[PDB]
Amino acid sequence: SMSVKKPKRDDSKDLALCSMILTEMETHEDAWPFLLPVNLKLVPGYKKVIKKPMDFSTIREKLSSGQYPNLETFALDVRLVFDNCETFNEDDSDIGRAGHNMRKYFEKKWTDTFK
Repeated sequence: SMSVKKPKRDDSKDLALCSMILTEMETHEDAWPFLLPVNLKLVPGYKKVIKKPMDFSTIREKLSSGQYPNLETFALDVRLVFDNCETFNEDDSDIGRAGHNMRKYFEKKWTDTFK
């Protein structure tokens, strides 16, 4: 509350560490469905169904331009990429499987770097 603060967590490395995680996501062999925005002219249904499209390149630009106020807003966009994928793709599809694999990979790196 006013003039009453928990001890200050060092957040000065968070930008660099989110960039490293994002690099590791970008270079995973199963990243290919997620590297670029889904083409809303060429993929019927996507525009109407997925209210908030997200992809790695869009996260990378937001990161590089100071559009994430903190590390939690960064994790929310990464998770949004996988939530969108599960909304639109069957579990038993190459893209459906890619999304589950990448979410697992991300959540481990996140825990090991920050928890």
